[PDB]
Amino acid sequence: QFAKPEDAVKYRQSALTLMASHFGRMTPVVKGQAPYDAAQIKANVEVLKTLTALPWAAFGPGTEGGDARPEIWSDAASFKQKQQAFQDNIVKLSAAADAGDLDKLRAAFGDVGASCKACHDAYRK
Ligand code: HEC
Repeated sequence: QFAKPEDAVKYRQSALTLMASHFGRMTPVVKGQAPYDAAQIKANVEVLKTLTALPWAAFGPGTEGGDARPEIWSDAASFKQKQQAFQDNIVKLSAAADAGDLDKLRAAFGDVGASCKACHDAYRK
């Protein structure tokens, strides 16, 4: 859906920014510094889940640019695996949120976080 590569770069960076916000805003809850309201969390995780599926389609062929490493394109299969694992961890977070269990949530949150990091290590400049 993009006219120039720059437009895909801007879309994905935007999507990733939103994801960051929706994920990162739960840190105080998870650490116990903010109160835990199951419903609030469930709903935030629902938004997070939607957002988390969005960036990937904006790393299509010829969208080189931004802080994305070329390896994303040279090593597509490995990138895809990285994204799938990430999304899978997201499913897990969602399950924890739906169960309204802080322990499970904390654990799941950590797993999501390691997944973001694993990708960045390999594919973000
Ligand atoms: C690979 C499968 C990734 C996963 C999982 C996550 N991120 Fe990442 N992120 C990735 C790339 C290749 C890039 C660079 C994109 C570019 O074209 O510039 C990024 C970038 C970000 C950013 C920066 C956004 C901006 O303002 O430019 C943020 C804030 C970011 N990523 C955060 C983030 C978080 C919080 C994740 C887990 C919830 C996450 N990313 C997963 C690749 C991948």
